[PDB]
Amino acid sequence: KTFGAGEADCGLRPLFEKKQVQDQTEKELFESYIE
Amino acid sequence: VVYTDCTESGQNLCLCEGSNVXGQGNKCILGSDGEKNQXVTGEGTPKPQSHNDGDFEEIPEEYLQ
Amino acid sequence: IVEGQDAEVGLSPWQVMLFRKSPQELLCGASLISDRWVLTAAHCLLYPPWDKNFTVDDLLVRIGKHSRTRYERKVEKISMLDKIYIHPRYNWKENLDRDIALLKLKRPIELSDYIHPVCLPDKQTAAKLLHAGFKGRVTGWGNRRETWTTSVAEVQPSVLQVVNLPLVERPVCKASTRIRITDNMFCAGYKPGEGKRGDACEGDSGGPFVMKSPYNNRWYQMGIVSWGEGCDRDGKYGFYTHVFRLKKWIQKVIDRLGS
Ligand SMILES: *[C@@H]1O[C@H](CO)[C@@H](O)[C@H](O)[C@H]1NC(C)=O
Ligand code: NA
Repeated sequence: KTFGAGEADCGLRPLFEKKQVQDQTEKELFESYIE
Repeated sequence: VVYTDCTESGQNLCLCEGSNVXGQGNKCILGSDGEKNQXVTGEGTPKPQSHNDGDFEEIPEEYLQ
Repeated sequence: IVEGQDAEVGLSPWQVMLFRKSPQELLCGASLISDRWVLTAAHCLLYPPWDKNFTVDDLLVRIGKHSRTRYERKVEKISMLDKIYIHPRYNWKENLDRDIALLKLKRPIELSDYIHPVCLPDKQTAAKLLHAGFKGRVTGWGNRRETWTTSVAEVQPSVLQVVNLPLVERPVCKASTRIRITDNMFCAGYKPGEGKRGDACEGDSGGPFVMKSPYNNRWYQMGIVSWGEGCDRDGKYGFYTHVFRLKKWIQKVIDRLGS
């Protein structure tokens, strides 16, 4: 293990996704994908 | 790096003509009053970096010595 | 970050500040990709025009930081560096082809509410997410404006800034500048009279451009803040290292026996 821990749980924020809470502006990002 | 405006003649790696970097084998002749700037072939000095200068609170001495 | 907002606490837990030891100052942004590895731009470490060539003794990284200047004791981790790795084909002539570097932390860190790795994209991720008009997100402690009246101090933020910016079409990127753009770069930002603004600026470079996947709810670093002609100028765009295109080199370095 030269990479270390963190790959399996990457990209998931403890204060957001882990708590099923959205940050104040992520909605904007998704709107950009949709319309 | 952000290329910003050349601030004296002879500089390169800065914005010389409009919003265009004046690159390595070139140098920037600064227009004064009513003159355009010109990026010309020649040896230039990179515009010095602006120090990202602050008032940092001191961290433990252990992270230096 | 020009035209951004104060980031919420814990918004970008992969955010890393690269710091010079003596004088103490912010050098660049960087990102955390594991308990042990930090990604940044090559030019943050090696840049001959500024006589810049850092060794591991010159630098610290700071993680889980929200404030720019405070020392946040119960919250931030300061780490030394074991090794610097600069992409071997990094071409600091012609604006920074392959502007990518890996820093190996002297010690593995604990994760926390404020410290957590970002995902690196794979093929599917790149194919799904990299489309003109799709918005990503840039974060950093750099200048809030390209220029100032009195002092740089006046454009410096108290807290980490964030801005959301759209990927721009390659032809539009190429048309916006006379610098040769390679496949190792992409540009992002609003077109004039899109009626929104924003950009990376001085002190943000080496920092991450991330996108959230709708498919798995995970954040991915598609970019590294690499270069710009000014900040937030009309008809100009931020340029970013294409992380996915350089992933093979990332894998090589990390999978190597030694580290
Ligand atoms: C960069 O770093 C090493 C010293 O750490 C040195 O041997 C090398 O020549 C330096 N200069 C450049 C321009 O790479
Ligand atoms: Na712009």
